[PDB]
Amino acid sequence: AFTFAAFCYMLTLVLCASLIFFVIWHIIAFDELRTDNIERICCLLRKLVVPEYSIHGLFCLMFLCAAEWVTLGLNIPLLFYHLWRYFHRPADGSEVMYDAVSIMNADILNYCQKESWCKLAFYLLSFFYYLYSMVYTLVS
Amino acid sequence: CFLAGEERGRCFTIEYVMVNVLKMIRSATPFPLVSLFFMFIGFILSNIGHIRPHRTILAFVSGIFFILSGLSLVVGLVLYISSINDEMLNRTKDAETYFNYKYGWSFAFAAISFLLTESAGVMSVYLFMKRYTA
Amino acid sequence: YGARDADTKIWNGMVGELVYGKADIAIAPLTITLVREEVIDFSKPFMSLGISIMIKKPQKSKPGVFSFLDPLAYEIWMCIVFAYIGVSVVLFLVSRFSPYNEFGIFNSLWFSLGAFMQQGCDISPRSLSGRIVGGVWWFFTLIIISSYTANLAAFLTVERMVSPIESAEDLSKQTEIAYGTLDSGSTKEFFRRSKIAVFDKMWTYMRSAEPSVFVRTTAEGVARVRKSKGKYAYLLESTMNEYIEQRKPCDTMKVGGNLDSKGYGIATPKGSSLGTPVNLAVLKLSEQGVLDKLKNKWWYDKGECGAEKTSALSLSNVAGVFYILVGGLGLAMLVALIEFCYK
Amino acid sequence: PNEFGIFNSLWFSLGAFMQQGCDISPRSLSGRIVGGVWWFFTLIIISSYTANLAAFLTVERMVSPIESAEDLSKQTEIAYGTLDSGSTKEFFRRSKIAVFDKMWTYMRSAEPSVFVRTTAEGVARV
Amino acid sequence: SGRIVGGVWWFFTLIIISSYTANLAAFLTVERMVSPIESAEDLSKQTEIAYGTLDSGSTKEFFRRSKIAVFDKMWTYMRSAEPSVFVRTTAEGVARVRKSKGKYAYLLESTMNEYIEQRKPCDTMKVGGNLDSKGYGIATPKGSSLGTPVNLAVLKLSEQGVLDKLKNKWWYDKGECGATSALSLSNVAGVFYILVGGLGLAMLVALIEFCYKSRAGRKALTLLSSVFAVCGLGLLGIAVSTDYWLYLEEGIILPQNQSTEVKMSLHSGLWRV
Amino acid sequence: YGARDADTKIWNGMVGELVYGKADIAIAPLTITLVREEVIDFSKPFMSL
Ligand SMILES: CC(C)CCC[C@@H](C)[C@H]1CC[C@H]2[C@@H]3CC=C4C[C@@H](O)CC[C@]4(C)[C@@H]3CC[C@@]12C
Ligand SMILES: CC(C)CCC[C@@H](C)[C@H]1CC[C@H]2[C@@H]3CC=C4C[C@@H](O)CC[C@]4(C)[C@@H]3CC[C@@]12C
Ligand SMILES: CC(C)CCC[C@@H](C)[C@H]1CC[C@H]2[C@@H]3CC=C4C[C@@H](O)CC[C@]4(C)[C@@H]3CC[C@]12C
Ligand SMILES: N#Cc1ccccc1-c1cc(-c2ccccn2)cn(-c2ccccc2)c1=O
Ligand SMILES: O=c1[nH]c2cc(C(F)(F)F)c(N3CCOCC3)cc2n(CP(=O)(O)O)c1=O
Ligand SMILES: O=c1[nH]c2cc(C(F)(F)F)c(N3CCOCC3)cc2n(CP(=O)(O)O)c1=O
Ligand SMILES: O=c1[nH]c2cc(C(F)(F)F)c(N3CCOCC3)cc2n(CP(=O)(O)O)c1=O
Ligand code: NA
Repeated sequence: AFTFAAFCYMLTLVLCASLIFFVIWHIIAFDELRTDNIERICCLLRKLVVPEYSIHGLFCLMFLCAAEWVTLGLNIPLLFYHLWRYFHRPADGSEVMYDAVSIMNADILNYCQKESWCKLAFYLLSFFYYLYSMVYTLVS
Repeated sequence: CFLAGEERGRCFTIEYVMVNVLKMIRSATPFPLVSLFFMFIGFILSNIGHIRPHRTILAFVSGIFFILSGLSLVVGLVLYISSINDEMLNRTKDAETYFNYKYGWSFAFAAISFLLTESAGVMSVYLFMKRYTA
Repeated sequence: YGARDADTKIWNGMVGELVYGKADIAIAPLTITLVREEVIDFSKPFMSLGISIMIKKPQKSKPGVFSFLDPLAYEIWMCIVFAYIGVSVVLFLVSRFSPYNEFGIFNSLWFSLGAFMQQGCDISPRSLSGRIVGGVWWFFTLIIISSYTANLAAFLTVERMVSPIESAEDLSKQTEIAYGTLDSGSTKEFFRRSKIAVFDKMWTYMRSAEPSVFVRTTAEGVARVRKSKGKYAYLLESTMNEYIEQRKPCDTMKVGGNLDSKGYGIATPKGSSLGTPVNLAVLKLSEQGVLDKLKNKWWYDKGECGAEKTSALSLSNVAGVFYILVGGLGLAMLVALIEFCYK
Repeated sequence: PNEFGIFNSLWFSLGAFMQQGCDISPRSLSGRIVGGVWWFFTLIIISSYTANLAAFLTVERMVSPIESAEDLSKQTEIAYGTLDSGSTKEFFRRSKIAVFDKMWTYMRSAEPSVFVRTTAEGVARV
Repeated sequence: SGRIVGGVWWFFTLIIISSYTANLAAFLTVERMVSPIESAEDLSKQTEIAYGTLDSGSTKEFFRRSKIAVFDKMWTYMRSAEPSVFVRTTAEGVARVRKSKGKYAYLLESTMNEYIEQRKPCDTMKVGGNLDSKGYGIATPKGSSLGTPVNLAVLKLSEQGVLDKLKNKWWYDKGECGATSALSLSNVAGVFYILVGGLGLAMLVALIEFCYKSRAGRKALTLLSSVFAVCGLGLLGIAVSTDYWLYLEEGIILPQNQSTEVKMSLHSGLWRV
Repeated sequence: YGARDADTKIWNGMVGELVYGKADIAIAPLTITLVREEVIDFSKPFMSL
């Protein structure tokens, strides 16, 4: 039957469909960065990343109020990584504060490309974990 | 103070007498006192803004105490009225009796006093915008 | 009624006048027990009864602060809030990425608040994909506000008072309502030596609770029901419980079934010539409906309690909206103070 | 960082109570909380006006007037009585019909006395 | 000319939205007026739920001999009712309760009623108090040397709770069953489905605008306004010239597993019936 | 359970086996009735209903 927890899983299939689109667009923009480009891949990426936190920041406050402690628990490792990239390693910028300030230092390129396939591996598993516990709470 | 039913002229106070609504009006007691305090703060900081106009912020801050007072009337007058109707309801319904509560000229004077210190709140902020542009 | 003394071994009351020759029959509410059957002779029971529960008859049950939320369940109101942010993020994602904008996250929380409160808007989405978010949240709003009003109009039309206690299992599962028997007697003795599952739970409560849940007189126990606004349930026999319910005022109520089974008998001395024809007389009066007809007459047809005009809404019902309003006015004055300091 | 003076604020809040408001809208966050909790105020009040009026008009439509003796025997909120003597009081005393035995049971035990002494007294009590 | 169409559409929606709310407030009020049966006086007044006893025994002879007002009314209804409300077996009367969807009540003893309540399927329940008061006894041959110690044994077992312990053992502990007035999510669940379905549809359109904005006459509209006008002449031309407009039935029901027999089944048109 | 045939004035069932000596006692759901109390001796009710 339809319940409040089963709505919190319906509402996160729709938003993690945008979170994978943040990452498919994140692997192409660095692939086109190596072929060519700095000041445009400064701005086009820097607009994307703060929507990626607060949509996941919604999920931390949505499954907290839904009393889904295992689902809140599996979003904890992506959450506390996201606080480190903004509170302690902010890539200063003096502006929207992400991968703009310096680009071709050639060490952060290897870190972003490992991150760009680590996000897609988490989100595509999150899409089917949310789709399972949607169908779990609807049938049960 | 009683009249016409066991007509005792002794005005009993609220602590040296013991009806449950007389304890329910104690819950709505501090808000007409927070109202009276903020009107007094808003008035003494309004005359200072008349005798020392070199710092203009005396008028606008006194405008806020005029309006935070009026919000303490409204919560006070809702709490006063809602505590009446709750004890008018928690009684044994009997069709051979009747009940009657009314309000008097002390309840009205606290109600009109909301209109005049929200009017004093608007006129103090318009007074601040005349001083600051000069 | 009759009790053998522990020291003098002398029966008193109506049992003592049948053992000691001062009487010939006891047509009385005399409980068929073990220790009385050994000395006198009962008939078949003319009235079957037991221990029952007397609570105060429920009332209009005064509102809280958040009583205005009650036409919709609390599971709906949480689904409304999270779908409010749920359609505000999707307004943001659609109008920023692939734009036509004016619809940042602070204007998408204000379009959706203006849409739910049915206050219109100042801006409307201009893309197709922004007008499907705005167009379906309008249809969601139309069903929820029309079902807030319609479920509220059902509540105010049909008054329907429910009692919190409908069993003695339910008295055992709570500590809000304090229950107590008389200080002595058969109801006091019943819960002491009971062993079922529940009357042992109900006895560990009553023997320890402060203040004393045991009244001294039945009239003290009825007054403690009427003067405890629904917090005292008096455990007593189901014949006084059905009669005090029919006296004035109509302040009390019998709930649940009986807790045990006992009877009232017509007693004769042991060896009397009346013992057989009175025994056959009670079973004539039972099967002809005479004992039922005499019970309807003295409990119900001579009952003082027997067996509209919708009133205006008092301020108590909707007082919590005025609290949130002024609490939302003072919360808005704080944000301007932080806006003036930050800028 | 106006359009929101005290006479445009008395017109925004009047257009928001009537649920009619096309005008300027608040743009500051501190101006949109006061505009937001006033919108939630009027959503509860206007839904309480309509629902309490629909509760009045329904209960005023449920009211069935007396048109039988079975309507008097069920509704024990209108008192009814006969004259203190005569054929009408002796009719219900002797009756073995179900609805009339119920009416005599109510009239014989009712406080105060429902039985008037004169016909002009019983019309007076009505 | 644009403000008349904008004006009569505004008057359309004022009647429809006021008809949605008022018909929903009529449903939720009538669904709140519904009082279930909790007495015999509720069965004697409500003559829409049928009720009956067994065809023989002490229960049918109770109402036949009764001079109490509410019980004389119940016997008057049961003695003249079509079809017969009196079942022949206790298992037949429980069967009629379980297959009449709540339109049949059965009058039986209090100890079978509390027993069938605790046996699968958990379809039935006991309502109200008992109509009369009788008892079960242990019997002896009227001249035995045993009837007096048995009489003192029943009154000892009753006061030691053994008769209450054995009743909980066989009615409830060996039973097979168990033992808000506000609007629930299950009633308005489908407006959250269209909301979630309307958000996911609109993010799908946000892709195929972004792919259409980034990547980039009379010949199409001549082609499109012809095939829709032919099929407009088609689909109405078939429809008015056929006879499949109104499937209509006028059958009758039976109270025997809802046996259905049609008698006036039909399919109609504007010119054929 | 027990009933008197009005023609024969005879008891069939468990009241028949107590009046006519076949049984010594009947622990059973046997209703305390007027027409049964005349011919056999019931105890106090072990179950009220
Ligand atoms: C919730 C209460 C009790 C305290 C929190 C309120 C304050 C501290 C928070 C919440 C809203 C935040 C806003 C953040 C952005 C804007 C925009 C800026 O141009 C000025 C201030 C302003 C308008 C807000 C200042 C106040 C703010 C930083
Ligand atoms: C846009 C997508 C990815 C988000 C979730 C899809 C939702 C909206 C769709 C998927 C298919 C639909 C299902 C339809 C059938 C059943 C049966 C119904 O009795 C309840 C709900 C249930 C179990 C489903 C609910 C969810 C549903 C309405
Ligand atoms: C702190 C800032 C945001 C302003 C708060 C507003 C204050 C003045 C108001 C608004 C809502 C009010 C509360 C409302 C509910 C209860 C219950 C009531 O029986 C008495 C008062 C009491 C306990 C509160 C008194 C204080 C009150 C908090
Ligand atoms: N009365 C009233 C009322 C007025 C405005 C808003 C809400 C209510 C209200 C509604 C309900 C309710 C409940 C179920 C179904 C429908 N409505 C209940 N209450 C209420 C009344 C007394 C105490 C607590 C809540 C209420 O106060
Ligand atoms: O044989 C008995 N029959 C009893 C009958 C009744 C009554 F209900 F009035 F019929 C009462 N009351 C119950 C409530 O308090 C007032 C009197 C007590 C009785 N007692 C004493 P108990 O059983 O020890 O409590 C007997 O002994
Ligand atoms: O033969 C009789 N005919 C009666 C005729 C009438 C009248 F209605 F006036 F015609 C009346 N009244 C009834 C109303 O109050 C005024 C007098 C009483 C009559 N009685 C006495 P009752 O019937 O015992 O009360 C008779 O005996
Ligand atoms: O002494 C009697 N005790 C009885 C006891 C029961 C039972 F409930 F099973 F205990 C029943 N049933 C009622 C329900 O259907 C199954 C049999 C009948 C009894 N009868 C015959 P009745 O009372 O004339 O119908 C007696 O005579
Ligand atoms: Na209605």
